[PDB]
Amino acid sequence: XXXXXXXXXXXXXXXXXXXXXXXXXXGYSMFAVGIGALLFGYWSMMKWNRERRRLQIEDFEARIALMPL
Amino acid sequence: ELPSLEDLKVQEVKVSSSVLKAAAHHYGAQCDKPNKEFMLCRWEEKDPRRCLEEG
Repeated sequence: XXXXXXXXXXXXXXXXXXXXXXXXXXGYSMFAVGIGALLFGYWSMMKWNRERRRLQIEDFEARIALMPL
Repeated sequence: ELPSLEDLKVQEVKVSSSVLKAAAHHYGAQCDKPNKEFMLCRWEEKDPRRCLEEG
């Protein structure tokens, strides 16, 4: 009996298949989150600066109140 | 120059350490009449030699 190297292909490994595809981001939907984070960013920040004004006037009031200084 | 007397004004000046005075802003509301009259004297007459009596 002769024994040589046997042939096997099975699945053929798929000859040239695309793996690159669009994922997560679509296009217009990313701008809704992108610019949406900006509008949420300013509104949250400016409310803190209005709360800073409560401290600001109260800080300068200490100088006016102190005349024996 | 003609400076003020060695006895000067105010016996035992200041309460204690700083920040303690800055902690209370109620000093503006209570006792304002002596503070404002000293302020009114000093901006009208810049010399400390004249408005020391109010101080």
